[PDB]
Amino acid sequence: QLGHYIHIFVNTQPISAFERTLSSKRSSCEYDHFLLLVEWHHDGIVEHVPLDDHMDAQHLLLLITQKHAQLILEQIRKELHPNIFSEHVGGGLKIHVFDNEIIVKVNSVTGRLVLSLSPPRHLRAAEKNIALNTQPPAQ
Amino acid sequence: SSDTQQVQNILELEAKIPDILSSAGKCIEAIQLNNSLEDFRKYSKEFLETVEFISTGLRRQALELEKAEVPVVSLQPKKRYASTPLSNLIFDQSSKLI
Amino acid sequence: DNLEENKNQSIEPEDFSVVRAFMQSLHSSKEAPDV
Amino acid sequence: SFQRQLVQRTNTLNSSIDNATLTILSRFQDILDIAINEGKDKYTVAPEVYQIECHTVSMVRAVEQLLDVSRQIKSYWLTNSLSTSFPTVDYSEPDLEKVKRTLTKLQNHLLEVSLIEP
Amino acid sequence: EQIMIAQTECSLALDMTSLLLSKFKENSIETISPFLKSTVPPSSLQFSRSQPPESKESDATLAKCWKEKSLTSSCKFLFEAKERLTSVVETEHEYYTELVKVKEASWPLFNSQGSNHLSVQYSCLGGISLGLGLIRMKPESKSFEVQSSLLYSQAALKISILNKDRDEIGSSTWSWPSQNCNSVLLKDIYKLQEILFEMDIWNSLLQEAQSCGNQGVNFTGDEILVPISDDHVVRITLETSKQEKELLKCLCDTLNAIAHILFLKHCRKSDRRSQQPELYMAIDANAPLILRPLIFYYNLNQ
Amino acid sequence: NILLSQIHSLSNNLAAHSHTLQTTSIYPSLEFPVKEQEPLLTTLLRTKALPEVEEWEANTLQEYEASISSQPKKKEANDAYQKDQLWDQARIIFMEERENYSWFRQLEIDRATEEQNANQMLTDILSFMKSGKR
Amino acid sequence: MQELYLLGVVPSRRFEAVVNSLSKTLDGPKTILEFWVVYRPKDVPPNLPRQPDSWLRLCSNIESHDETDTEWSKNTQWSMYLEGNSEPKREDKCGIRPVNRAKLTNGSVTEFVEKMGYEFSHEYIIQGLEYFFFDTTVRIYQTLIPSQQRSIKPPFHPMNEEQPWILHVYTHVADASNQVAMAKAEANLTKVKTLLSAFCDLKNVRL
Repeated sequence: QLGHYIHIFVNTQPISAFERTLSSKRSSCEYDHFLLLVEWHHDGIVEHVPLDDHMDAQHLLLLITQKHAQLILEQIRKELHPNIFSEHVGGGLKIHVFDNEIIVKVNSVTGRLVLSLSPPRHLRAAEKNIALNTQPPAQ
Repeated sequence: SSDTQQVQNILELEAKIPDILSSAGKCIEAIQLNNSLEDFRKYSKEFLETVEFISTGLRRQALELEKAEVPVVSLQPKKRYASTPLSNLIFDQSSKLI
Repeated sequence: DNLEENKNQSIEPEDFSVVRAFMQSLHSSKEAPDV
Repeated sequence: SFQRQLVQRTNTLNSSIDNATLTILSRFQDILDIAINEGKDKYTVAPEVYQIECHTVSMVRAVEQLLDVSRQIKSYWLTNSLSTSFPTVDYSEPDLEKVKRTLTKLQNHLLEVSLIEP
Repeated sequence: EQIMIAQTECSLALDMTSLLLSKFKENSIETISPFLKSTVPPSSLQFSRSQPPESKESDATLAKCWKEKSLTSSCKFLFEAKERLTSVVETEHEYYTELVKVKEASWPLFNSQGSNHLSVQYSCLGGISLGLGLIRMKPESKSFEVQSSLLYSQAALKISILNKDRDEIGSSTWSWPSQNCNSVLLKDIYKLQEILFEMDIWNSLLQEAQSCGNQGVNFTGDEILVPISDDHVVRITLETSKQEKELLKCLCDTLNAIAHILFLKHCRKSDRRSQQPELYMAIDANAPLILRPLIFYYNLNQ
Repeated sequence: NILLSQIHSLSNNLAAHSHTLQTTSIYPSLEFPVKEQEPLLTTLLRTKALPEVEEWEANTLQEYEASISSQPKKKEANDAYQKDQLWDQARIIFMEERENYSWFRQLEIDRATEEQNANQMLTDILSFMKSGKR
Repeated sequence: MQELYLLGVVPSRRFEAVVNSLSKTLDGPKTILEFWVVYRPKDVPPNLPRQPDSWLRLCSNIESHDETDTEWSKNTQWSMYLEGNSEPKREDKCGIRPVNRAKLTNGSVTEFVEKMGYEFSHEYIIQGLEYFFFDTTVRIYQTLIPSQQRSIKPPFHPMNEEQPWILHVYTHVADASNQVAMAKAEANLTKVKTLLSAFCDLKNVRL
C-alpha cells in the first residue's frame, strides 16, 4: 500500500486445568509440545486465526483482509457522517441523489470504490489519490 | 552451399565414415586373413584418405563457418507481437469471422 | 524401471516433499526440549 | 569482443577435431605395432589383446565425438537468424465492407439514423 | 566381482612382494594389507636362484592363435560398429531432413536445454509471452513430435451469453485460419503458436480484469461476468482439455473477431508507443482495455 | 585408458627383467610362522590362474588342434614371421602415406583490421560531429 | 538531459544482416533524416567555452519532408543544442552528456542564432536507424554531409560511401542528481550491450 505480513509457525498451549487434572492415563503429562501459528501484522495487531485443513492458499491472504476489509468499511463509516449510511451491501456511498459503491481493491490497492451508468473522474480522482497514499480519505 | 546446404553436406557426409571401418577391418584382413601385402598397400592409400579427406572437409566446413560468421549467441527475443503475415492472415480470419 | 557438447542458451523432484529439511528439523527438534 | 567469441569457439571446434581425429590416427596406427609376436613371452602376448581393444574402441569413440562436433557445427550453421519474416499464408484478402457493415449496422442496430445530412 | 578378485589378488601381489623387499628397505612393507603386519613379520619371503625353468610349444602356438583371435576381434568390432554407426546415420538423417522442412523453409533455430535438441521459436509470428517448442524425438512417429508445458490437449476461447438463469443466449467460439503447409510439423508449430496465442491473450485480459467493475462488469475470477442490462453474463473462457440469432452469432462476431483484433491493436500498443494524451486518458498501465470502449459503444447504443 | 597406462608401464617392466626372473624362486624365510600359516603361502606359491580360464587356454589348444583336424598338415608360422613382418613393413608404408599429407583463414584476423580503422574511422566522423574540422 | 551512450562501428557489408538481428527483435526500423547546422559562436574574450558542445547546433528534423520541397528551411521542424559534455572519468562507461533539447515555432527559425550573431560552421545529417526500449533507445548512425549548404538534395557526402554504421545505444536522463536511472538504465543498456554483443562490439569514446 506504500511491511504488511503474516509469519507462520507452531504453537503450544499448556494449562494445568486440563493437564494434570487427568494425567497418567488419557492425558499425557507431556506433549511436548507443538502446534501451529499464523500471526497477522501491520499495524499494531495480531490475529490468531484457527489453523485447520481443509484449506486453500487464498484464505490467509483474503479472509483475514476481508475482516480487515469490513473493519475498513466500519472505519470510514464511523469516520463518516450519520447522514450517509455506509452499508455492507457494497460500500453504498450516498452522494444524493446518487448512491454508489465503496470498496478497497484485493491485493494491490487502488481501492475498488465505484459509481453507479459510466463513472467519470470521481473514482479516478479518489483512487489516484489512493495512488498518492498520503492524506487518508474520509473528509 | 548455403543455409542448410553445408549441414546437408555433413548429412550425406555422415555415411561416408562408418564404412571406413569396413575398409579398416579389411586393412587388418590384408595380413590377418588374406595374407597379402598388396591389399593394405592399397587401403593405407584408402583408409587415410577416406578419414582425413572427410576431416579436412569438416575443418573447412567449420573454418568457412567461421568465414560465414554466424553468431553463436541466441538473441533473447523481445516479446514479439505480430508479424505482418500473422496480422493480415488474422484479418482473413476476420473475414471468415464475419 | 527400476529407475528413470550440446546446447546452453535456451528458453528464457526433490522426490522428498522437502522431506530432507523436515528430517533435519527432526534432528533439531528431538532435543529441542532437551536443548 | 564478439570476434574472439566465434573465433575461439570455432577454434575449439577444430581443436576437438584434432583431438578425435588424431586419436583415430594413433590408435589405428599402433595396432600395427601390436602385431609383433616372436621374441616375446606368451604372457607378454596377453596384454596385446587389451591394447587392440582400447585402440579400436578409442577409434570408434573418437568417431562418435566427431559426430558430436559435426552436429555442433550443424547447429552453428543453422543458428543464424532468418533473413526476414518468411512466407506462410496471406491468401484471400478480407472484405473491407462486410467489416464495415458488421461495425456500423450492428452498432446502428435499433437506431433512427437520418443518413448524413448537409 | 571380477575386479574385486583380480585387483585384490594384485593387492596380495603388492603385499607379498613387500614381504620380499622388507628383507632390506623398510619403505615397502608399509603398504601391506593391515591384517598381515598384525600377523606375519616382514622380510619373510626370499628368492631362490633356479632353472630356466622349462618351455613348451603351447607357448608359441597360443602366442599366435590368441593374436589371431585378437585382430579378428578387432575386425568384428570395426564391422559391427560400422553397422551401428551406419544405422545411427540412417536414424539421424531424418531429423535434419525434417529440418530441411524447418530451416530450408526458413524457421527459427536456437540452442536449447538439456534436451540436446533445437530450440525453435514456434511463436515466430509473435504474440505476447515468448514461445519456443521443445523439439523431441518420437520413435513411434518416425518423425519427431514436439510438445510444450501444456496439460491441455487442445485450447481456444469459448464465449456465450448467460441469461438471468444464466441460460444460453448469444454464443460463439474462436477459430484460427487454417494453415495447409506441406509439413505437418510446421502445422503443429502453427498449432502451438495458436495455443500460446490464446494463452497470452486471455491471460492478459483476465490479468487486466483488475478494474472491470467501474461500469458493472465483474468477475468470478474464472472469466468475464458482465452484469449489464437485464441480468446476464457474457462468459468468455478457455477451452476444456434464425437470421437475428445468427446475428446474435454476429454480436459474437464483433466480440470474437474484434477482441483478437484488439490483441492485434495491442500488438501495436505493446510496441510501447505509450503516447502521452492517452496517458492523460488512462491510468494503468500497458493495459489495452479491450473491453470497455466497445461495450461503451454498446451502452451509448443503450 | 588409465589401465592401458598401467599395462604399458608393467609390460615395460617385464622387459629384460624376465631374464632375471626366470631363475627366481619364492620361499619364506626364518621369521615365517610355521604351525599352520603355510597353506595361504602355498596359495602364494600357487601360480594357478582361474581354473575356468586355464581350462579356456586348454580349450584354445585343443580347438586349434580341432582346426588342425580341419587342416591336417599346414605349416604357416615360418611365413607367419612374414605375416607380422608384412605388418612391420605395411605399418611403415602407412606412415609414409601419413607423412605425405598436408595438415591443419588467418585472413579472418585481418577481417578485424577492417573494423580496426573503421573504429578509427568511427573516431573520424565523431571528430566531425565534434570539432567539424575539414 | 543527461544522455547515456556508447559507440561501435558496423561495416555496411554486415549492416542489414545486423538489422535482421535488430529490427525483428526491436521497435523500428526508423530511417533518420535531419539537417544539421552546427553554428559556431565565434566570440571574445578567452577563455571561451570553445568546446564543441559550446558551439550551437540547430537541428532540423526533416525525415518526413520531401528531398526537393522548398518550404523546409524555416517551416519544417527545427531544434537547437549546446548540450553538456559527457562525464570525465567515464571510461568504457556510457558517456553522460546533459542536453538542452530546444524547440521552436515561427516562420523565423534559424535567424535567432544570427540574432545572437553566431557564425556558420560544419554541417551534416543524422540518417541512421533507431530502435526503442522505452525511454532508452539505440541510435545507429549515418551522418552524410549535405551536397550543398542549405540544400536538402541527395546525393550527400559521407567521408566514405563505404560509410561506417556508428551504432549507438542511448538513453536520456531528466536529471543526474539521483542514483536511480543511473544504475538502472546503465544496467538495462548494458544488457542491450549484451544483445549487440551477439553481433557487435560497442565502446565508450571521450566527449
